[PDB]
Amino acid sequence: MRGLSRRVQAMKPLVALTAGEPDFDTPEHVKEAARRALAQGKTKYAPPAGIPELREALAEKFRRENGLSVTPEETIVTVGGSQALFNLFQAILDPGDEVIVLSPYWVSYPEMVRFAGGVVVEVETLPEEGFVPDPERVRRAITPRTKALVVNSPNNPTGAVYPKEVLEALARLAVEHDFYLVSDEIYEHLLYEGEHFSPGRVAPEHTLTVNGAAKAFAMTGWRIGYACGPKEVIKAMASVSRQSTTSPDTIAQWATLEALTNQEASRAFVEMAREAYRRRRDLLLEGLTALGLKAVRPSGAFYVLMDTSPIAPDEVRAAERLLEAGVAVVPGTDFAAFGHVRLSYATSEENLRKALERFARVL
Amino acid sequence: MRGLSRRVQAMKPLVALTAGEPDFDTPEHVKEAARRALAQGKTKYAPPAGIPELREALAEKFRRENGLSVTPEETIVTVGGSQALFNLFQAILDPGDEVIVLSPYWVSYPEMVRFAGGVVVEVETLPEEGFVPDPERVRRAITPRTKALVVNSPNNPTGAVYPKEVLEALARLAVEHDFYLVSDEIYEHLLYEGEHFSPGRVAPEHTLTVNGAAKAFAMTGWRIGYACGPKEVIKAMASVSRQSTTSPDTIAQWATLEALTNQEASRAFVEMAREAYRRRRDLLLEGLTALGLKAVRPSGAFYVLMDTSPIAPDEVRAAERLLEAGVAVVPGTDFAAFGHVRLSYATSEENLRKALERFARVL
Ligand SMILES: *Cc1c(COP(=O)(O)O)cnc(C)c1O
Ligand SMILES: *Cc1c(COP(=O)(O)O)cnc(C)c1O
Repeated sequence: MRGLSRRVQAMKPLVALTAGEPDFDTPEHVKEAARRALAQGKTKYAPPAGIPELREALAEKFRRENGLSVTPEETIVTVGGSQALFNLFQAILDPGDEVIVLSPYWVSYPEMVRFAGGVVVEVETLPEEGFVPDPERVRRAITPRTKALVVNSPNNPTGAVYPKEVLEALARLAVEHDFYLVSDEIYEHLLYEGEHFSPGRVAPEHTLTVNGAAKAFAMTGWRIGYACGPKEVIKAMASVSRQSTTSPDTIAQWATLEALTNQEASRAFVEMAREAYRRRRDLLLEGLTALGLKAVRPSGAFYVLMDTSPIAPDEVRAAERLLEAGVAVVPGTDFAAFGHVRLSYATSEENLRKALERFARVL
Repeated sequence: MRGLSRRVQAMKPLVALTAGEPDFDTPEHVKEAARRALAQGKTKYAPPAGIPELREALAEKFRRENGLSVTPEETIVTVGGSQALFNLFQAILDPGDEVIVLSPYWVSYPEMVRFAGGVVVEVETLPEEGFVPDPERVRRAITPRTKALVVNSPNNPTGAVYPKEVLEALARLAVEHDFYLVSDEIYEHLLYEGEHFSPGRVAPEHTLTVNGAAKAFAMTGWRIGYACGPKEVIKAMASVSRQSTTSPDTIAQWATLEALTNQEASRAFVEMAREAYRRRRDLLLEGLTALGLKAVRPSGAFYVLMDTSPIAPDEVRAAERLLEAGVAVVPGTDFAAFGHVRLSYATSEENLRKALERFARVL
């Protein structure tokens, strides 16, 4: 023994509506590609930035679906979208550098930022404003130390989808003040209304687009993510991978290739899931409204932030009360969504009905 | 844009005998377990420290095969042995802390150490001493800033196997001076003569044992590693995983479980590979001797460090000459094995014969 490092010591330590992954299993066409890979002996080390075939397909995906002008060399395959974010912050942050985070935010953002020595500068997003950021508020938080701004749309945990105008405004601030715009787009296919716009169309040399197969193809356990952006940053990210994970699982990389190239089979899965989620969202929202429980209507992902005022004075107490009632929910504390609890509708309509029933018994 | 971080900027940028992975494909019993996992829908997120079933099997493995007294909670599954090492250094090193590394060393050790802010203190290992460390030399490099000492046996790239007495001496220094002993044991099953001793038997609260399925079961592309040691360090390591990779591939975790529980099928693979490697080693060594090329006889792994004095004045030039001759070798520069080139015998005997033929044409 000797002692743990400071960075590690500074880290923050029934019907369930807490899921952060699809209830659907990964589509058969992807499972098949994995089986073929095993049979073909695709079990050796892959390059740090990923199997070239995948990087090629990734360039086509970002260009075709997102309108991004990228080359295969400006693409990288990682161990989940989480490692894409982690490697990114390790590659661009020096201790002291600031990163603007829009609250409510995904729990992991501030963790990853601080682990690299960065300073988290939180900019609040309001319920009454539909949880869409106000570029003016963001403009006020910019300082000479600002290294990056994190944008996540469709958003976790709000479910909000930022309109193109806002995304363009934020991209302009990055160019204007010379910093990186980190765009987390993993929920792009879980969109019920509106359109998914990619900021990188506007500021390609400032934007690092993070995505992955996780939520879109029900591949959370496969651990395959991807990102694109300025070649020098992508290269730096591959360097961090070389010294940590070496490269993602080779079998999972070949399976993901199938998910991207077999557009027909994947499209069918995406449409099926989206329609299923939409039904669940509507069902949930109607029930909450009927009970007089406030919640901003989500347009993407499979989350809903519910105001817990009528349940208890704070999210923690509210989460406990609902637990007593037989409903597991995620308190919004760690998301900086105080007075709110996060509901996930990636479960059966039956479970959603049972939860609503319980909610009523609590009121 | 804005700029890359200092830590990333400070990173160091035909018959082939350069392989760092087995030429054998992963055994069918492991492939089967993976297929069953897919069929059973084991595709969701796993806990950060790994699937509990695997951690249980890991405790049995370290205890049964290595004589280590560990509990499942003092076990962790990572994305390759490389991430085990990476997370470890991120969890115990503060900028300035020193880490003793025995040269020749595996290229990645100093990279990972510096990335965490540590200082690499290199202690030389001599050819004439069979590349086995001298505890006295190691004792001289210890300072009040020493945080850890890295030991790798069987060794990459030397192939040396350290005798129990030496391992015990090094473990004693760690207790005596109060620092961590990092023992990289991934090549334990690729042993031709002698016995594999685990330092952790002597100093359990000072030793972090790193291992993995990579070289032993020809699973380099599956990316599954594991380690055991002091509960607080293991816990810290799981925390780094939570904020980076989340958890290793779920399918690969279930496949690895089979490799550890089906001792019969795995033992058979290990014995087959070991016998194949032994033959190749002997063949290679005889040929080198016949040509008058010096090389310390390896007892483990599948590497051989060859003295390039008769080929050229330095490894780089020697590597180039051999390349012209149609033989790809790894120059020992990055291993701190100057005047030497690293040969890998994880190929067919035919390719080894062809390489020897070429070597002759060069002399
Ligand atoms: C799922 C998710 C990610 C990345 O997930 P991986 O499972 O690691 O691919 C990143 N951000 C948010 C908001 C997510 O929901
Ligand atoms: C293979 C190896 C490792 C770890 O490899 P993984 O493929 O990441 O499990 C660590 N040290 C040495 C010397 C190795 O040869």
